[PDB]
Amino acid sequence: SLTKQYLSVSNSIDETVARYKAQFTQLDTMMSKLNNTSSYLTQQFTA
Amino acid sequence: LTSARSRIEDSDYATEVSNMSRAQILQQAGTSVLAQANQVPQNVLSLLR
Repeated sequence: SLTKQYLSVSNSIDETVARYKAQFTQLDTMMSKLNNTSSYLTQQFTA
Repeated sequence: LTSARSRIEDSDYATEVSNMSRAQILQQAGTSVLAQANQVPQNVLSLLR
């Protein structure tokens, strides 16, 4: 049962890492589109 | 149940943040354009002169 429990929790912690990495992949997507939006502000004040 | 609650209740940044983007972009563009409108009747007046 110990072996079973450890194996069951291993992949769980790994996919928790994956989920946080997903939140932060999209965080970087949002910083990237925010850089794109800063470039938009660039065109806007060039206006 | 916690998973179900989370999926019903939680918000996705991958959408809300770009919503904020579009909105504030529109805010700044709106400010600039609003500034522009005032010049129009100023030109009208200069013409009147």
